[PDB]
Amino acid sequence: DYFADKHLVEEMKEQQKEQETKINLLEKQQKEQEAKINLLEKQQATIINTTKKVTEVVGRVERKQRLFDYTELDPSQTHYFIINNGNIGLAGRILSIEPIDNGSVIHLDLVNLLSIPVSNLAFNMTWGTKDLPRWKQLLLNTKMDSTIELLPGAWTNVTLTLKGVSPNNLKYLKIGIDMENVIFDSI
Amino acid sequence: DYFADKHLVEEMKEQQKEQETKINLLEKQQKEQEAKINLLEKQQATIINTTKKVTEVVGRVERKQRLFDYTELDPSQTHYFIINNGNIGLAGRILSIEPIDNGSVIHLDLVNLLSIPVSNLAFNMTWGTKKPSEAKDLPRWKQLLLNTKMDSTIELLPGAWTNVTLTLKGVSPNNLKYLKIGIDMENVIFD
Amino acid sequence: YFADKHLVEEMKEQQKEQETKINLLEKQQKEQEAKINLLEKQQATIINTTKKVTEVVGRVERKQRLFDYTELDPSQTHYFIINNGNIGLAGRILSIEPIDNGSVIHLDLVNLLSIPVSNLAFNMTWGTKKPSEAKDLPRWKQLLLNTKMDSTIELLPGAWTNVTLTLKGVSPNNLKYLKIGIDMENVIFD
Repeated sequence: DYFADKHLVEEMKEQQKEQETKINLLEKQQKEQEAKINLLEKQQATIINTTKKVTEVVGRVERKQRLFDYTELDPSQTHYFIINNGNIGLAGRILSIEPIDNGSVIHLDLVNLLSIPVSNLAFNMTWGTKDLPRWKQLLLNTKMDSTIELLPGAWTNVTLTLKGVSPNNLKYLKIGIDMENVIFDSI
Repeated sequence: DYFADKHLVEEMKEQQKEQETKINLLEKQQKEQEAKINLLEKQQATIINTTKKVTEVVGRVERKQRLFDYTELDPSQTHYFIINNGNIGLAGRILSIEPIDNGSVIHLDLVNLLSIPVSNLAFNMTWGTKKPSEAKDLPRWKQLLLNTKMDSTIELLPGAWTNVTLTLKGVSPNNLKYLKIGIDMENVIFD
Repeated sequence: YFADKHLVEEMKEQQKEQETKINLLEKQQKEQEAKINLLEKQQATIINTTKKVTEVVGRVERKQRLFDYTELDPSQTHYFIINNGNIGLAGRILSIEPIDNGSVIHLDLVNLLSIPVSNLAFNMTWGTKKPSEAKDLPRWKQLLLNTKMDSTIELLPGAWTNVTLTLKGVSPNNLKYLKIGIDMENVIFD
């Protein structure tokens, strides 16, 4: 009763053997999983980096594409400017800004850069001061339809009435072209 | 005998201690791998989101670039159109769409928007039925599209509306709702 | 001579505990295997999407490049166009001549617009041929020469006008790269 049964210990040895095999398989599978995991990590880093690069490039391109959607300027510090939507090219020269009942009035000359006339252009305009959300809420906007005839190479007089802002506060202007009713001839 | 041998039991105990070591190692490794897997899953969710956004932006930007490559229109719902590739600017006005044997003929005027004459322009043209509104219908539609290159020795003087005829076989006027037209610049001459 | 009973009892207990631990570890191994499979598949998909995206972005970049400036090999080019989205110019190279410590490009420029433009400035970079290999680029760039040509040239609409570009540091036969762009600061429209 001080000592152990031989057969019981034999069974123990067999069990220890089976455990040995199991432990082996576990170690092996563990190495496999380690490899796969490392591979996954590195691939992920690569993806994140490449994505980073792509977003930067695409941001630059978007930024440059903005130039065809509209023209932004400070009418207090600009004489000549250009409006180009990829179809119609116009040049503008600001003659003067004058106060009129509640707001400002921009007198300017517009000129059709093309070889054929363009008529009945409409202008999308937003204006204000030189911030992000309220400065955007403090911007007024409108679409000016026109019957203006722009003959090729001819500086033509145009008046932009902008209510709500005095001349000395008028330091922001975003202007774009609406081509809904455009006719490529004399009106 | 009837009892277990001492030495054999010592051997077994030693192998058991060894097994204890290996087991402890396996547990530790299992835990760290668990942690790594967690991280990988979270990071993957983020990656899926971010990639979705990126694809979204790239799509728009690339679409915007297509406006200079060629001009797309429904000739049945269009009078004026513009072709501009960054070098040559042309305007066009559709006078009429006429039926021929198994096709349509478009009579139009083209005009050079620039200040110097351009000559020997070639036109890449693709035409057919209306552009399908669903993405799954795209490949079949593309396979059904008709294409050709119109070589013209037409000289376009600055500002002068000039008569041009596009013969498009394969599609009747009432089915002709897609026209894609671009400029080939290989043999273009400025003067 | 004989093994101790107590020691053996202890050994059986510990062996049983080992058995439980091993079972748990096998279970966890299965779970981890499944999760790893998921991760691998999703990541293959992602890698594909990313590959396509980079592919597209490349062509986009190399296209906005054409609005940014005009790149050419003046030894292989007669006619060319410069267009920054506002001003359109057409150029024809008449000759390239060697001068003191460089080359001179005689060319005709013509304003593609309907109004005259004046006081154009030109940003110019020039040098030896742009190499095909992409690894050679960062070194080839270092060796490029640059300058800004300020002008009082009046470009009337549709009128081919003589312009001379003096480019020091490179002989005519070695002048195979010219990058030219428009500076718009002092542009006057008369």
